[PDB]
Amino acid sequence: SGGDGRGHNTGAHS
Amino acid sequence: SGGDGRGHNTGAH
Amino acid sequence: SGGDGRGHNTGAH
Amino acid sequence: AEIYNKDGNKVDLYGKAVGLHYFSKGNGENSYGGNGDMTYARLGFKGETQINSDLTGYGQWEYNFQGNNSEGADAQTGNKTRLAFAGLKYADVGSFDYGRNYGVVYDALGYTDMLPEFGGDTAYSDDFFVGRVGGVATYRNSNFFGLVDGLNFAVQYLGKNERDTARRSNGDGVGGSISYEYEGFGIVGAYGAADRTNLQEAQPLGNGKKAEQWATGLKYDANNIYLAANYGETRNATPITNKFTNTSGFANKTQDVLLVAQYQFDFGLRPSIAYTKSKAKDVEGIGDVDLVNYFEVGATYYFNKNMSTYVDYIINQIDSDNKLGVGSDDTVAVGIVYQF
Amino acid sequence: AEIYNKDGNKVDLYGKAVGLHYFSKGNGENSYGGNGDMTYARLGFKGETQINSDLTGYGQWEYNFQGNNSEGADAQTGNKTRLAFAGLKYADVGSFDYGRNYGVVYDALGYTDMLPEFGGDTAYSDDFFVGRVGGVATYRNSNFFGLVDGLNFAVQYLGKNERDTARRSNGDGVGGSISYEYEGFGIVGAYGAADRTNLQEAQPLGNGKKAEQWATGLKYDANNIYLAANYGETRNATPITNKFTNTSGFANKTQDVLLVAQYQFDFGLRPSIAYTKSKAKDVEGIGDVDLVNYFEVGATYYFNKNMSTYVDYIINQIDSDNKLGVGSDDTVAVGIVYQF
Amino acid sequence: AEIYNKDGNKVDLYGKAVGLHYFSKGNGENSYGGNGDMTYARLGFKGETQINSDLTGYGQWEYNFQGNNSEGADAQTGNKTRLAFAGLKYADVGSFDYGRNYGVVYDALGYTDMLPEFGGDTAYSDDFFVGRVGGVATYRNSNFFGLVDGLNFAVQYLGKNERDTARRSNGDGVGGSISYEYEGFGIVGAYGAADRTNLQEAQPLGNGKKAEQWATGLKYDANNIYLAANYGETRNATPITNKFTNTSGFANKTQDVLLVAQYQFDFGLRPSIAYTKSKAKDVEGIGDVDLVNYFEVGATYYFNKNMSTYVDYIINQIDSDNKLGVGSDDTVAVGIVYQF
Ligand SMILES: CCCCCCCCO[C@@H]1O[C@H](CO)[C@@H](O)[C@H](O)[C@H]1O
Ligand SMILES: CCCCCCCCO[C@@H]1O[C@H](CO)[C@@H](O)[C@H](O)[C@H]1O
Ligand SMILES: CCCCCCCCO[C@@H]1O[C@H](CO)[C@@H](O)[C@H](O)[C@H]1O
Repeated sequence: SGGDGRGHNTGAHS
Repeated sequence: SGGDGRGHNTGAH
Repeated sequence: SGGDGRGHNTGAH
Repeated sequence: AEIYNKDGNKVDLYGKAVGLHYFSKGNGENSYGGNGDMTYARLGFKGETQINSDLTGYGQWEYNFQGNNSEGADAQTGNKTRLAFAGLKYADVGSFDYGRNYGVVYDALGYTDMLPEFGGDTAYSDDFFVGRVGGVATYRNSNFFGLVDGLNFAVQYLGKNERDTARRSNGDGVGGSISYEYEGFGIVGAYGAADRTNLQEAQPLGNGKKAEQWATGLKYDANNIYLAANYGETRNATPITNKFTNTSGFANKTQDVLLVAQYQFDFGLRPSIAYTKSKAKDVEGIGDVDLVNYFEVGATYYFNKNMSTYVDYIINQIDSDNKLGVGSDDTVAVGIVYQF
Repeated sequence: AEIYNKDGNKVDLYGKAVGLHYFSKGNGENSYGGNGDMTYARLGFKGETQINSDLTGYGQWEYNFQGNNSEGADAQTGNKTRLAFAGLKYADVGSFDYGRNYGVVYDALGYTDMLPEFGGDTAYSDDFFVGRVGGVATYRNSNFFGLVDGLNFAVQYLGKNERDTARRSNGDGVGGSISYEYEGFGIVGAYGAADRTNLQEAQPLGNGKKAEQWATGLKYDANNIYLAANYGETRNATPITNKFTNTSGFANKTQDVLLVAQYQFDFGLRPSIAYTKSKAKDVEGIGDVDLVNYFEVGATYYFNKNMSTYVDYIINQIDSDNKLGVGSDDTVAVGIVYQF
Repeated sequence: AEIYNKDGNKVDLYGKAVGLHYFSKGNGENSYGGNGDMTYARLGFKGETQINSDLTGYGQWEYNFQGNNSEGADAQTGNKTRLAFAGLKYADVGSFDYGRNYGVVYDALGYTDMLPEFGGDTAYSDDFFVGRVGGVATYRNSNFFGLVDGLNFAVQYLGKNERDTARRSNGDGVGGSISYEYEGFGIVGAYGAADRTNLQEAQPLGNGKKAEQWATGLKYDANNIYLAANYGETRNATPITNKFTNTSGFANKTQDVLLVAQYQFDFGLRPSIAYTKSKAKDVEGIGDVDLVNYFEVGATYYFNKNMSTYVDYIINQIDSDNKLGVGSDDTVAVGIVYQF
């Protein structure tokens, strides 16, 4: 379960 | 199972 | 299980 | 969403992600829909190819992934393939498709299957011709070879499927449907009969060697209004469950009534009201009972063709002392839907 | 269908919906293919990226959803993942890919796996190097570094897989294949050996610590004609089930012969004739037995690259008094296919 | 990969095929990761629609197909739906989404979940707010309504899911997170509490009527350097299994520490070093125990945006006499990845 934290962020990308 | 009856149609594609 | 053997050959085409 | 279109072959890859929650009092075991998370997602593709000036081929597949399951041993709970068929079409001669598809009697029931979440309680899946079933060869013709505008009919042959369960099994049968539409008004009738498997007869509820289903529908669809009414009767075909003795089977006879009223505002909000009552008769050991019975107050806000939100309240009229243990509590569904 | 192609990375999203029905007398329990609905659908993607002028990366995935299952508790019966691998490629030096992919012996067996529905009975799934298997590292080279036109070879390493079933298990092993093609003619040879798991050894049928599979093929493909012949021998590799004693395992030795003849009409119709006979030796308690034995008469009409329809009749020669209970009845498959 | 964008609706259909193999001594039952084939594949879609100048709707779905299973009765082992949610967004007011998504406490833990294969051992699936969970309503705000650059916060409501297992169950709860980023530096804190199900309380390990999880993170991401540190403490939330008496439940208290150092070379090579130690206290019958404890040495070579290969070595520090039976052997992951 590795590498999933790469781009997690608060809010919605756009 | 709601909203599925829209469209469908008795004939054609 | 028919028709799957076509092509293949050897290597990534 | 159409993702490919070259050399007269277009492929529509469509899906949706529905964040959904049901609200019922208590644990919800005695309710109409239940209580808790109900999020789900749908994926599928619709393909169409122009073989020549008249001939046209098409195929379709649709799958339902559930989102309310854990990544543990129950990850696959509720996942299934809804449709999977292929067919051909000739200009005005008609269209033939085979595979897992809708039964012909749904042509009628669809008139009243317009609610945001619930509705169409009679269109049972894997129940002869009233819902999605497996291995149905269906020939359909539109506009009667181009001679009458609005006149359509269909004929369908359902092959036998001896499955491990009595609920999901069926024998050989035939069915058909007729429909006419003029200036937003529509009338429809559909009928279907089929044999019953040995396992189906061995069940305590239901008796007979033939299953029978027929329904009729009337709708008006225009000027932002949609009104629809359905009446149907089933013999040895509707599934029933007695929760007190832990026995299952089919009702020897059922009378079904469906009503729908809906308006569409210019800015999106769509109010919806509906009524549904299905009542079985000649049930061994109970006699007459109500299987479905409720009023609906619901609204759907269409942000656009791709995004929507809805709220569906089911005022359940089923008696708290129902002789089969059918749920009697209310249920409120709240959903937010993205789709493409 | 190619749905994306930007920055030297193209992605082909492909699928198909096959409405299929098998016809055999009775329930079909004593038949070659069975009886009833067999509709199914396939989805997958093939990706290819140009890393630089010479280096190329690629990956593939394919899944099989069944359409002959109900939406109830048996919805997932028969669903599976067929392929799943990734690899790299250098100009003529070769290609290395790992994952679930085809065994090297399929290179030979593929010559005769051209029938519309049946055929290729020797390419068993999860059976060492003859069919789709899991965790195989494969190095493949074409034209021997670009020096000889038509000369290709392959070497494959099969990893250990101790699964819950004796049928679906395998040990460590190695295999290879060589092929030469000249002016429509093609000759191929392939061999593979591997260890056997304790679970595989503990089974009543079969004896030994190593399993061995090899096959050789000869083909002519040109002028709308396709002829192909395969001869192969297996040791402790072909799965067997004795239906009278309800026991499973592998044949200590098998002789497998495949023959295929096909013609292609300009307007689409493709007649096909084939012969297939697999016979086991050293079977505990029985001696020599017939595993597969039939003639095939079939036709496939290509409406175009996206749609097809075929009929496949298998005239089964298996003896009705076969000492392993192998089916002896005929089977006729009828299929209508949309694909993209 | 963006495959559709018309009328203000774009759809990203993304996937990847990961050829993966684990290497550990023996069968790997006493190891950290295991041994054998670990190939897998992912499919999903990301949709975003511009409802108007300010409002934006979006939805997402992600699935995990396994490739290390046979086509037989074990075909579905390990397959699952990772994500499935839908939501809306208003300009600077925030974004609200519901469905199966990540818990808020993951906002912090992601800082150290950067390793090629392993890592993030605290981000358990279906474990309150540290990982992917079902039916979570999440409100998130970026830059605090546009007033502070780099300041983000989130609040989340977790609905109850009473499943058949205590591991995959949860009660009602609420949680939140705060994060600040300035010139590549980042500080984060997150906390969450929730009730526990009757089934969860009845388990032998663990005590209490409420479960709580919190973590804090610090990272530096710039100039091709990535440093990250995580500290978190959990009470009645971490799942544990005592293999000697075969009992399961949750640790009454755990102290979790994560450290990650990574560099990014211009030509692709990314060296990685990491430390991870999760330590439990107040475990019934043992007291203090080590759940996770290792150093990590790994490298990932990015050929380009679509293809990659990595090698991950886990130097396991767990004691061979672990009082809960935690694996003590090392494990080496080797992977080749195609993705789009
Ligand atoms: C459109 C989707 C709205 C998301 C609903 C968020 C509220 C979560 O719903 C919660 O479910 C629990 C049991 O299921 C109940 O006990 C709680 O009262 C309720 O708040
Ligand atoms: C190309 C696919 C054609 C669809 C075939 C429709 C006819 C259904 O086939 C049916 O199968 C049943 C046993 O399985 C039997 O009742 C009969 O053989 C037949 O009526
Ligand atoms: C990135 C993927 C690399 C492919 C690894 C090829 C080497 C296969 O790995 C083999 O697997 C067996 C267990 O199944 C072990 O017993 C062998 O020691 C090992 O060599």
